[PDB]
Amino acid sequence: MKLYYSPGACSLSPHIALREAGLNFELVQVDLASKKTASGQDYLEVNPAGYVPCLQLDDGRTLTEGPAIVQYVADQVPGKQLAPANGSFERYHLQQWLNFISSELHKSFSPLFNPASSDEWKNAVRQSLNTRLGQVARQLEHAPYLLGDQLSVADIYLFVVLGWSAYVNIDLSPWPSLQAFQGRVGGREAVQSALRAEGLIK
Amino acid sequence: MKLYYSPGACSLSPHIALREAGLNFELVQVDLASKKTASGQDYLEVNPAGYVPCLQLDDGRTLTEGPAIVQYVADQVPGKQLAPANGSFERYHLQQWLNFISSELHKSFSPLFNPASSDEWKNAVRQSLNTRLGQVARQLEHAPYLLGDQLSVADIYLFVVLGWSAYVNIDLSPWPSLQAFQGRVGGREAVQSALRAEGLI
Ligand SMILES: N[C@@H](CCC(=O)N[C@@H](CS)C(=O)NCC(=O)O)C(=O)O
Ligand SMILES: N[C@@H](CCC(=O)N[C@@H](CS)C(=O)NCC(=O)O)C(=O)O
Ligand SMILES: N[C@@H](CCC(=O)N[C@@H](CS)C(=O)NCC(=O)O)C(=O)O
Repeated sequence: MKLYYSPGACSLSPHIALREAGLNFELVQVDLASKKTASGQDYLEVNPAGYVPCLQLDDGRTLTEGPAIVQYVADQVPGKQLAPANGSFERYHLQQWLNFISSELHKSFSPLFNPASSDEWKNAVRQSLNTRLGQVARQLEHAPYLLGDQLSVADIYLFVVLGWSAYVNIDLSPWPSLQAFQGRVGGREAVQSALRAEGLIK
Repeated sequence: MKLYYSPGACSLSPHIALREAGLNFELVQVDLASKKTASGQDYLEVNPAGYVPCLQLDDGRTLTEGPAIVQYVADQVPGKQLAPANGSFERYHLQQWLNFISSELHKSFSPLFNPASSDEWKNAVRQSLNTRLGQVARQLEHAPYLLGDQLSVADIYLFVVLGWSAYVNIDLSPWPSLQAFQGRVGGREAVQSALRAEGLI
């Protein structure tokens, strides 16, 4: 199982999930600049959309889109409840959160990270991110995790997006519950191993 | 169940999936302006996010995000195969497409619908669509649906999304495979029923 990734990108979510699940995997760095995998092969042959993450099973099948990959990873180790059982209400609830993070949070940072982005665009999204983040913050005051007391891949995904905040000057102090969450998820060794592994910390 | 929708919006996807699954439901329009259901109720009480769709089970429980809602709907009548079986690779492959349409297509269209967005904003996102729409078009070139021969909820979501390409002047003639897809999904009774019901006459 190979994970095409880039240090610090959204691919850190499935990365952490892989460590949390304890599967067999290999991190394959993709040059987002040149679009070549570690082997210097054209990544677009793997993901024509050109982005990461991308999971590649040893048999050759690939899977893209963070939310899809982390659910596949989770379903490999049901014992470690990183996703409610399929068919159960909480599974659709997990899928609800995963999409929310993807559509309503992740994509709202993308314009910030891009220089070409006009301020009259980078601001139109910061406002939104403020609104969305407040919603998440309130969800995290109730219980420790998104789905309650049980951690899921949604939390890992969210944890990752919350990490870019600092890079784009987004303050999370307004929401203490978000900070308590970050310290709570970042406190897991799988999480620390991934940060260390991506050269993000240490 | 109740489906909080708005005519033509992306709530049209779960609406079609509902009819396709042969599941009966009640439509509850939501004034995306006032954020009040058709009963005056404050929609932000239902969805703090303020957007449709929102599926409310008979339980009284609720669900948001198109991709989740349509997967719940699909799994209710597996006999209709609106989604590959859970635990099957193609099910994750389906979710791959649902997240793609949501973040790589649906949210690209959002800006093109807002007037309070810089003129340069729409330009950038218009190329993204051309890039992504090109990949989807290529997907449906040698196969009728996103996952092959069997129509899934992913195709329904895509159908609704492309339907907006008119209101935003995104000619699809460059992508005949998309015009075919559109003409294909659009001819389904469940589709035309949802249109008629949403008053899209
Ligand atoms: N919809 C995709 C988005 C993936 C994505 O945006 N990946 C970024 C990294 S965070 C990327 O590699 N973009 C291509 C690039 O920057 O060249 C998903 O949820 O997985
Ligand atoms: N009813 C429209 C299509 C529906 C539509 O306009 N959807 C809009 C908002 S209701 C949309 O693309 N929303 C994307 C977004 O807000 O992100 C038509 O077919 O003429
Ligand atoms: N992330 C949501 C997107 C839903 C969405 O953007 N809905 C639009 C219409 S298609 C909306 O209701 N926007 C709020 C408004 O128009 O007031 C999902 O995947 O379901």
